[PDB]
Amino acid sequence: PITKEEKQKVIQEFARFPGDTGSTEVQVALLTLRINRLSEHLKVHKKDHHSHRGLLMMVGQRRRLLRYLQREDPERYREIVEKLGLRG
Amino acid sequence: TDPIADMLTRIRNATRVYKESTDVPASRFKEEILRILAREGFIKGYERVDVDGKPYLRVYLKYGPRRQGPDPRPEQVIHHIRRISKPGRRVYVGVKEIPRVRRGLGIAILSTSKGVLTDREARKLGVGGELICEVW
RNA sequence: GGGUAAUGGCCCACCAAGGCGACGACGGGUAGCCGGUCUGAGAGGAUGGCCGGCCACAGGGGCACUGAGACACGGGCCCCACUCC
RNA sequence: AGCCGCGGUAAUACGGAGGGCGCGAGCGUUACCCGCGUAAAGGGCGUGUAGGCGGCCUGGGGCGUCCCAUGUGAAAGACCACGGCUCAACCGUGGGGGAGCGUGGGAUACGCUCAGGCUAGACGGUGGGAGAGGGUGGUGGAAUUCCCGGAGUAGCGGUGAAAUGCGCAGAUACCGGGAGGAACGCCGAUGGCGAAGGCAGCCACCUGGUCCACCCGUGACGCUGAGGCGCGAAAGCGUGGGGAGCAAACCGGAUUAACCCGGGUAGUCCACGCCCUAAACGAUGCGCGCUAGGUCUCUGGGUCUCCUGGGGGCCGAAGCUAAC
RNA sequence: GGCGCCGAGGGUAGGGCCCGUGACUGGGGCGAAGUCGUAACAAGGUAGCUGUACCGGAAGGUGCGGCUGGAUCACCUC
Repeated sequence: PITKEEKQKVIQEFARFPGDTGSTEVQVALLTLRINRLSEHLKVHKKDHHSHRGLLMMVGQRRRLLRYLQREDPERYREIVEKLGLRG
Repeated sequence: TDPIADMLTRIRNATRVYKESTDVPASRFKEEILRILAREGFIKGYERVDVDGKPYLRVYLKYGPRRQGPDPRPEQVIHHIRRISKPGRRVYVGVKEIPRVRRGLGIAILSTSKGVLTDREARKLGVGGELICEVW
């Protein structure tokens, strides 16, 4: 039911600078928020395969967002993966 | 994605439908290409145009006289336009291995070591390049 | 460490640790490889006993002396099958 | 020899003769070599990795590629000329050439590696739209089955026939009420959505994908895609379990001398797990980007002789003759 | 000369591969005229295509579900 206002926080949280609303860190951040929300859904609606597919879509997309920031600048990559609790 | 092939293709479909011109993505390597086909006669020429801030290379399709008898569709100039050396299948040749355009009537765009030249311009300067495409 | 072609293998001992490949082998089957020859112009496939060079095979298997090099060849020794005396 | 094919009273090798081609001896038989899918050739589909290929601008090192120089890979042999037997298969002599390898130098267009800048692919932000996407929790009606109460009752329920069934009763088509289960009309439409399947009474909630607009931001972080993972109508299989409709094996009449009709249990059903083919379709070798392109009907958004994104019908160019 | 090892036999036990043969099983192709029977019931419908379950010696049949086609003044359904 969420996802409407909390975005401002998530964005301004990973925003490298005032006005940034789509950086590699932001994209993964907001995208991850969706995965968590979707995950909390399947656990209730296991018989929901369609959305389950979209899950791998964002997860597969997210990982791609990571490997990129990794070969381009492994400095922010290590920070984003930590601020997201991803594989500590 | 192949920008050249996609370009030479537009040139084709442009003559089939019989158009006055056709816009193409502005590019340096492409400009030279269009420039050569203009010095020969394949095309009436080209021109740089910035559409909404986006640079292009609209070319003018040239056509020959009228057909032999009551029939519209003017006589085409570019009877063909395909590429040889392309992504994946890199095709290079030497000065002594230079291909043979359609019996002189045309040019084989070769990305030699001395700028985008033809089959002869390469043979003369004794330089080999990449089989960009054969036009005739 | 022993031995020798003189350290890249190999043989013995000790500790640790895996090495290689799918841009494809350890195994099965046939072919010896190449220059070269024919079909051919197409260069792809196939073949190679004669010609030249480079390798393996002494009925079979194994070890090793000989030995500057004639070094696992000839030949010699032992075993298995077999022929003659 | 290979194939079409011949003879049963005639064309020829069903036999032979006359005839003919090749031929320096010959000819013969046999064994070995020499792109494309709409209807043989679609993976069920989708998410992704290896891998390969990668819009725009400038610069540097510089591999691949190309060129020049030197040496070997020889000779043999092939090609060219000449000579000797001298007609040749031959042989002998000289020269040219070639790809490949190693070293050195130059070149830079494209590809490859790297750096600073652009984004006309996508993602994200804001503001909106459409659909049966999926799942869960409620709710409503018709119809079907059964009982009681009211009533009537000999015939009716069914095919062209008839049997079967109805026979405690008083049925079936009547009327009202009650219990249970399943499936869920008109609108549903050449429709729409979704990865496929599949899904369409309605409503609320959770949740996915997709489209459009202004056009800020991060920045091609891309595209396809083999293993792997999940998953398809009907179907069989295990456990728990209630009810209804239909129904193959089963039973009967008839026909015949059979699948139509009647009754109908096991079963089919729902949930979990296992399983998961031909599908659909032929728009599937996937699939992406660009490019050509008018009119009519229909769907969505912002605008309103429009444009972006679908479906159907009739074309033009071109492709495919062999579906015209 | 003696001792031991490196080697390689042989023997025993388990597993696997290749070749040849026998009681015997199932299925298929080809040669052609024949025996018998017959799915499309000889077509709006009927029917057919694909797959699975059940049944039969066989011809196959049949149910469910997803598509073709056909077609006129006539919808498909159990």
